[PDB]
This record gives sequence, structure tokens and C-alpha cells, in this order.
Amino acid sequence: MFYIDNDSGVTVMPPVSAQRSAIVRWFSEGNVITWPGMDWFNIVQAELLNTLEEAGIQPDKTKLNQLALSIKAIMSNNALLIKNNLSEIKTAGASAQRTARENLDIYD
Amino acid sequence: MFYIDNDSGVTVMPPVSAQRSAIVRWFSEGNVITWPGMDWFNIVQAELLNTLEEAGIQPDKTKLNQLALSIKAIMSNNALLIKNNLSEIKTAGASAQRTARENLDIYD
Amino acid sequence: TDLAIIWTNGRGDIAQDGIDMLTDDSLTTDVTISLFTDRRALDSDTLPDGSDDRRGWWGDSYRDRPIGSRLWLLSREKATPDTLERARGYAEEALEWLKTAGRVSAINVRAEQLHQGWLYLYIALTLPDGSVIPYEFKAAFNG
Amino acid sequence: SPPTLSSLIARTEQNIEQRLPGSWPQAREKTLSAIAYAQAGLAAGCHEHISWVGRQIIPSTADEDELLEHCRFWGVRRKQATAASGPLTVTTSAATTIPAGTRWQRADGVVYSLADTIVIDRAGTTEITVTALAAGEAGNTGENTLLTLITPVACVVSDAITVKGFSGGADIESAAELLSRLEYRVQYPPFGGNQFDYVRWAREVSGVTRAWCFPTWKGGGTVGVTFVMDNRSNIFPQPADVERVADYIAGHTDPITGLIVGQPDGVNVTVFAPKAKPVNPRIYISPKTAELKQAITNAINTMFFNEVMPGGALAPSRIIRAVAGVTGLDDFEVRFPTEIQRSENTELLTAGTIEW
Amino acid sequence: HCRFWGVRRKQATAASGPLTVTTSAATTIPAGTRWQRADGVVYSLADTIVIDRAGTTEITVTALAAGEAGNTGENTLLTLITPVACVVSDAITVKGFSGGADIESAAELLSRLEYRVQYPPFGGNQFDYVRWAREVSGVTRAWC
Amino acid sequence: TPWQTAFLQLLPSGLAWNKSPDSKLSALAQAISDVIATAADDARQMLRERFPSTSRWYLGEWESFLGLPDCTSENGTLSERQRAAANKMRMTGNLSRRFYEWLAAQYGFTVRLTDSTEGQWVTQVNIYGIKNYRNATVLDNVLTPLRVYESGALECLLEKYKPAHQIYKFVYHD
Repeated sequence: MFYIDNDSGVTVMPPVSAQRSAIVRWFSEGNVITWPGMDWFNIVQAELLNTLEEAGIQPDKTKLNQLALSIKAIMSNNALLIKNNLSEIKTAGASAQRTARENLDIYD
Repeated sequence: MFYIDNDSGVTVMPPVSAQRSAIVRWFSEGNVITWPGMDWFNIVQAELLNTLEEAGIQPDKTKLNQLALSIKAIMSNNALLIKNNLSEIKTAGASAQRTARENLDIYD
Repeated sequence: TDLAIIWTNGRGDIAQDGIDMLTDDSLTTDVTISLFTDRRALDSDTLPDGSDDRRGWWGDSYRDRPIGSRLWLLSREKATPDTLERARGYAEEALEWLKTAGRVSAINVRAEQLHQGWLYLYIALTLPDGSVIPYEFKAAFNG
Repeated sequence: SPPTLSSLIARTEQNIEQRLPGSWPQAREKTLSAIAYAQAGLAAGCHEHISWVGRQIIPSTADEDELLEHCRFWGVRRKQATAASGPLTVTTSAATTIPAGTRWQRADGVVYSLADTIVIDRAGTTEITVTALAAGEAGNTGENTLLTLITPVACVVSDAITVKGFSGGADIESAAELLSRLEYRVQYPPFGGNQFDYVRWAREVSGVTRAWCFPTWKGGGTVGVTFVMDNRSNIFPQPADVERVADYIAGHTDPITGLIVGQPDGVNVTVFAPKAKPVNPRIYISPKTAELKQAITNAINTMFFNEVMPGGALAPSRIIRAVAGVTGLDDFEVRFPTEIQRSENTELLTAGTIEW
Repeated sequence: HCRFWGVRRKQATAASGPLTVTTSAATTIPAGTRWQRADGVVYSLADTIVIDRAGTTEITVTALAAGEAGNTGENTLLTLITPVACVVSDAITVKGFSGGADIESAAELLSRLEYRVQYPPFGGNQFDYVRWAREVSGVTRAWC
Repeated sequence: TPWQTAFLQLLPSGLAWNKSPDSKLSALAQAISDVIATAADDARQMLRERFPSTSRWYLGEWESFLGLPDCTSENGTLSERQRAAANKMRMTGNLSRRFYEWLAAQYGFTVRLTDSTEGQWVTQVNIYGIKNYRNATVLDNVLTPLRVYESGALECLLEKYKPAHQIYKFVYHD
């Protein structure tokens, strides 16, 4: 899927190296020539994969909007939605509705 | 802008080859050194561009915070806000208020 | 011990159980396969559809015997005794391959019309003394 | 590099487990495990077929028929086999007519058939010319050989002895030779005036084994060619060989297109022959035997044939490697060639007699 | 017959292999930690190992099942049973486990018994001293 | 996926079988057919491997058969190795200055063969637009630098393929 599907890869990730520079560094074609290395690619790929895992969607190769679907899935799993109209409080239970009315200051 | 404007990219995205390995595969420089390939680059930039397009933000090379703006726009479009005081759910229509209150157990 | 066919929403399918798929070692799978897969209609039969296609299987010319039953010819019938007689005959013809071998001793199948709009088939076999206890389930619905 | 069968089993099991969450197809004696194994076998067969489809893209690793097709496409032409022929000196006993198509078989089994009918009117030997039917290297024979008679004739002695043997028996080029020629053609492209062009021109002529070309030999307008024939005992050109090689480079028809190609009109080639510059090593052997004499001599000859060029300098280490390549001996210290020997382009290095 | 002669049958043997486990903050794995497979066969590590830094390490682990069943393959995923501080419940096994021999068969035992019966005495010889010195694990060259 | 559709169509047709895109038969068909999908991808990439200009698996063999590894093949860039192989396989030509200009420009350089300055045979190779930087592509390794700096690739190429009689004289311009 989103990981490298070529024949060249290791099923176990190599550990990342220790920190070397405390200041943000960048790329440069010219004045020292820079090479990517495994660490930067692994970090970016792992960030994307972990965002997908947090959203709960398994990675697939044919689809490309899985990051947007991941953001939307996190949004639904954590925050209320306009279309839902406060259904999550009810789904949770009756004490949740009691406390919601308590916070909205609706006494008997 | 965001894409390859180095006069080295094709106008039409080449098709993505089928999945080869099921497990995640990481990069390694030392028993065969791995290469990124076209599919990894295409997939990563496609995910970023798809998130940008989902948020309704047109890519622009000058700005470098468009991912944060995209996430904030997804928030403002598909979630409740603290500064709105539920206004979004009550400008929609009376049926929304009826459903919200009957959900919150506030009826006649 | 092959996979078992489980009926949900009027359509059978393989099912899981714990680690792998549910397994069956009885006549239940054999009967539910020999009864409910469409075999090739004859040249002279009139299909229930308005089309000209006859079902079957690409392996019918590789498996020494037609696969299933011709019960699909009764897709759209009215409440008349002719359809009941035809269903009885088709079930007998589909399941007679078991009686040809030694896996069953006798077959008794009857057709009836229960509560309006019901084509009821009662098929009772006679397993021999050594046959294993068959599987047991009921059709189920959800959602 | 197709995946192995165990790797295919693992891949199929991973696919099954990914598609059906919560499952573990690796369990022993289970339906998913059996399905995975069967699919792995089918995929292994398919991958082997893919590998065979590969490996024939290049002429080097291709099979026989595909190699022949590659050579035919690239323009390499085969040389057909010939047939041996010669006199027979058959002895008769009266007037008779040896009919055309009669056959004389030699002990080995090869059969030589007379071409045209011959009428004889004396009781004495008569010389007739016969040609072989085998059409191969086995056709040619020695100097005085005997040939029997497959079927008797009216009044002809069965035996027949050839005072002067047959000749002209050759073999069709093998696929290995065709592949080598194609590999040389691809490795050294034809330009029409290049150093490799001159080398291949001097090599295409019959009998020549090696050649060398020096660009800008004696100025900015001339070149130089020097060839060495290794089949012959001398292994150094003659004036006739030099003039015929010059003629061949000056003009020769191309078998493919039928037009004649050669050197440009403004250059001076002046192909010449090299001069021997022998070096005489002194190698000490612990066991002194004729087998080690032959082995060391042959190794040194091959070492020269491989890594010696006119005008080049050979390091003393080469001799050491060549003599160390032998097995039986224990010590192989060399004493004469202790310094690097160099020579001019006209001078060709050669292994002189070794003083044990 | 084997009991009388002196030949003892060989029992079933476990299977050992490498575990690639990564730690969070360089902990010390106890002497008897345990991992579990999906089928329900237990693997145990009988050793103590201290980790210096956060990274993946390979440890030799032997199965607790005597038979051939406790013998996994390539890239098999294993999980911990009892949580350990700064250890993630993940084990990859890049190299599959090896071993897993069941009890000896009748033909194998008969061959071993016949070897015992037919083998000759080996009095101290210049050749035999070489074998006796080389049989010890580690020794690779001997001279007498 | 089309391969799972093919597998489902190969499976028997009837009421007992459920071929809807959410059933266990489909979920298992995808896993069953993906292996043959990868095999078909390999067999399809063999068509690209057919030529040395785009071959990736068989670059080593295409170089060994052609005797390629030499001056005109650059340090490590797989694109340059492919270009050198694809040019050496189909390089046949004359000795003219026009052909030499075309051959030099086919490798990415730019030269013009101008008349002599001291003799008649010594033609001048005026090399324009000199650039020693080669950008790392997506095919090459992950450890290669972004730019590889190589010099003198055209010099020895032209000295190797020069006419036997003539001697070149190189001049660099900007």
C-alpha cells in the first residue's frame, strides 16, 4: 500500500540514529551536497502510517485520499458533527444526557 | 507549485502497480540498499494534494502552511465549534432543533 | 472437512469461526450445494426469463456430472399443482445421485402450498447405519 | 530472480490474513493453510514460466533456436560444410564399366561415391576422382589409405588404395562460434575508419588470428596495422600475407549488401609485420620432470598470447603468475626477468627458450 | 531390546530461533519472560538481558512445546503474555524458528541399536586421538 | 480489482453462492487472486526489460553482453548507465563531422567540429554549455547524493571513437 512495495525492503525497520543537529536543516543541490538517507523517508512514511492507524483505516494501494478520510474519521471519533446533531451524547448513555442538561443549566 | 515543477514530470500520473507484499516494508541502506521509486513519491504527493483539494484550498508554492490551513478548514466545515455556541446547528432549520432537543430528552 | 455454507438473508455464503473458516464433514453441505446451484437447462426447456441464456458451470465439462438442480426454472410461477409436481420431480432428479451411491438409502420428497405464497418442499432422506451426524442450522436474517 | 516456494507460501498466507481480519492461516491441518499451499504451488509454476520467458532477451543466455534467430536478425551468416574428394587408383582385371554412383566405404564407415561413369578397357589400375557423402571434417583422410567396395562390380578388385589422400572436409560453424562473432560485432561497433574497424578488417581475412592498429602512426595523416597468425608454426607474417592483407583492407565486397567497402581515400595504412623480441627467463623448479617442463612452457606461452601487445611493457609478475599456475611443483623462483621489459611498436615480445 | 542392550530412545526436541524485539527506555528483561502465538503455543526466554539503548535486538528463544507443532515460519508475529515496562508487545522473527523433532521412529532406533552392536573398540591410535580432540565443541583442528 | 472479478466469475453461478462485493467469498477471492496479479505484473514488466534503454533487472546482463562498463558510462547514475547501453547497442555511423556532432549531442553534450588552426587533420572540438552536474533520479539508490559531479566523460569518448588518421583538439567555451 502506502509503504514501499518493491522487492527492496526490510520487514523490520532499522532503528533511527541519535540526534546530531539542534537546528533545523534543509536540502541543497549545490554549499554541501545532501543525500536523503533511510531515516527521513522512514520518519515520513511512519508518520503517515501511524495517522492512518489512529484513524483505524487499513492502508490500501488503489486509494489515494486515505489521509483525508483519516482526518475525517478522527474528526467523527473525537468531535461532534453538524449532521449528527448531538447523537453521540445519547449513544454514550443516560448519565451523559443528564450531565449535558446539567451543563446547559436545565434543572427539574 | 506543490507538484514537480522541475520540468521533469509527466502530465498524466502513471498507473500504480499492484500490491506485492502484505506486511509493511521500510527503507534500509545495508542486505540490499533500497530505492524510493516513482510509486512512493506519487502516492505521497497525491495524498497531500487530495487533502488540500478536500479542504477546498488550491495549492500555491508561496505558502508553506497549507496543510495546517487544510486541517483547520476541514474542522470549520465538518465539526462543531466552541466559539459558535451551537449556532451552526440552529441556522440549518427547525427540524434540526427538534431532533436535537428530542435527542437531549427535552420535549413536550 | 470442507467449508460449510451458511444461509443469511436468503443467500448462502462461507463463514468464519475463531481462527479460520467454519468447517463441515456431513451431508448438509453436499445437499445445500446439489440443491441450490443452477445446472444447464435442456435444449427444449422454456426459461422463466425472456432471455436465451442457460446457467450451469464452466466445470460441468470437467466434473463428470452436472453440478446442481433445475429448481431455477420455477422462478416465477402461479399457484397451480403443475408447479408443485415439477418442483417435486426436480428435487428428486437433483438428489438421486446420492441414492445411486450408498450415501443414502431412500428419499421422500413432497411439495405443498403453505400460507399463501409459500412453495414448501419437505425432503426426508434415510442415512445408513454408518453415516456421520449431519450439521444442523436454520436460515437467519439480520439488518 | 523469482521468489522461492516458501516465500510464495508466506506471501499467500499474509494476503489471506490481511483480507480476512482476525484469522491465522498458518495453523496446521486447516482449510486456509491447504488453500494457501495450493495457490503457492500454482504461483510457483507461473513464476517459473515467467523466468523462462526471460533469460532469452539477450543472445548470450538465450536457448538454441532463439540464439539462431537473434544471429539471423543481427546479420550473422553461417558457413556451410564442404565435402572431401580425391583420387582412388582402383585396380580392375578386364574391360569393364564402373557405373556412375558406385560407392567405396573406408573401414571407419564413411562412404565415397563416384560421380560420373567410367569405362575401362585394360586389365590395369586406373585413377578416378571420388567425393565423400558425409560432408564433414571426417571426410579427409591420411596419405595411403584403403577403401573397400560396398557392392561388387563386374570385374573390379574390391580393395582400392589412395596414394594421395582426400582433402576439403570442413564443418558448419557451431552456435558457440556464431555467438562469439555476434558478441564481437556488438562489443566493437562498425564505424568504417576506426581502430576497431582496422583490427576487424585485418582479422576477417582467412588465417589471421590477432591484429593491432596504431592510429596516427607516423604523423597526423597515416595509420598502422600489424597482424600475427597463430595457427601457423612461424607466428609472424610473410610478404605475401602482408600484401594480401593490404589488398583485403583496400577493397572487399560485403556479404550482406553486395557493395565493396574499405579504407578512406585520403589515409595511408601501410600494414606491416612485427619483429620478434624474445625474453629468456630462468625459473628454478624443485621437482625437475618433463610434465612440469610441458606445463610451465604451455602456461608461459598462453600468458604471452593473452597479455602481450606490440609496443607494450610486461611486468615480471606476469611470468611469476604463469609459473605459479602449475600444481605439481613446489618452488618456482624466477631469476632472469627481474626488471620490466619494454619495446617499441615494431617490436613484439615473445617467450624465448627457458634456461631451467 | 533397546532397554536390554543399552540404547535409549530420543525424546522430542523443542525449536529455537531469533526474536527481534524493541524496547522503549533500555530495560532489563527478566529470566523467564514468555511470548504467545495465535494458536496458543507458548515460547519462553530462559536468560537475562539488559538493553543499553532504544533499538531492536535479537534474542534466542526456545519453544515450550516438545513436538514439531511449535515450529513457526518466516515473519511470524508474536506477542507478550505478561507486560514488561518499556517493552512493546511485538516480535517479528525475521528468521523462522528451527528445530521441532518428534520422537524417534522404529527404523531409526533399530539403526542406532545396530550401530551400537556392530561398532568396534577404538584403542588409542594416532588417528583416534585426532577424533577425540576434535569431538569437543569449538575445536576445529588437531594434530597427533 | 479485475482479478477478483475474474475469480468470482470463474466460481460457479447459482443461488447458494453470494458474489456481492461485501461477502466472505469476495474477501477471500481478493487474497487468492492477488498473487497471480503480482505474477502478471512481473510478466508485464518483462516487456519493458526487453530493451536496454529501460531495463532494470537485466542491466547487468545487458552490460556484460555489450562490454559496456567504460568511460562513457557515468559513476553510478542508473539513467546514465541505461543511456550508455542504449547508445552502444545501436551506434553505427560514419566519420563525418556532422555525424560526430550528432553522436556527441545524443549523449546530452553540445560540441561543434570546426576547422583546424595549425594543420589540416587537427579539427577543433568546441564544447559549449559545459555542465558537470547530474541530478539524482527516482530509479537510483537512496544513498546517492542529490547531485553527482562527473567530468571528462566526452573527452575519452571522442578520443575512443575518433577516426584513426585524425587527431582532435578540444576547446571549452561557455
